[PDB]
Amino acid sequence: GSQVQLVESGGGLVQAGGSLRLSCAASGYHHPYIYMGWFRQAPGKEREGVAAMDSGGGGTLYADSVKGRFTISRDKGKNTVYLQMDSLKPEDTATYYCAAGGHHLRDHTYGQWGQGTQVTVSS
Amino acid sequence: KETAAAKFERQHMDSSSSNYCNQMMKSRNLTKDRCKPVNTFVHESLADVQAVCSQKNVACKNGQTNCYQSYSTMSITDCRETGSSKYPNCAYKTTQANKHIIVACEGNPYVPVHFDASV
Repeated sequence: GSQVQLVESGGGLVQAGGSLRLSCAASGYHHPYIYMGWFRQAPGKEREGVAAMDSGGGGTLYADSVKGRFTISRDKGKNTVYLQMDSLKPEDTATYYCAAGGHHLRDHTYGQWGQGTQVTVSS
Repeated sequence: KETAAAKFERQHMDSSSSNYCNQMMKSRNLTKDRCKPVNTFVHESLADVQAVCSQKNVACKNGQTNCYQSYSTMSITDCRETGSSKYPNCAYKTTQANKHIIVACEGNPYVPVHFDASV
């Protein structure tokens, strides 16, 4: 009820070259989040934006390393955002986080974060 | 090393006279270096102002999408350079209002870093 929640699902363990989908649905926020996106933090690395998209389904942005492999989408008129991840590579292994209410792929501008979902791409 | 968050407090927060802005624009250092042409002061608690970052997400005037508009109008003061205002003798007109504020928010914890607009 009273608190915003970004419910993350999907993710997990897959072989290198495999595919996974991540999902995020916000509850408790009674307006559109103009941007929502996925960030990740991989072992040994700082957190980085992966993909983001605006509430009309445009303004799509990707990290250079996932373009052509990952696809972000949103439900129009709802605060949900999804990431289809194909052709996965070991260095895509990371904790993935849903983020909402920010600007493009800039992490510091996002104020609502999911708890983080592990994605593990084995080799 | 003045943090972004602290700069917003310094520039925009006065939780506590038609001469108010002359007094305050100098007191918060907005007349050192230049006469900042426009400045807004908010007379609400810091907690009420920080809570706006949890309120209605709206586009910032420059098109950034991490701005937030307050649900209630808030007590503010506008300060605006006068005609005879010329650096280093800055001078301001004070206009009181009760308007919704719009701020840009950043960080963890997520707090205002820019005062964007009143409407």
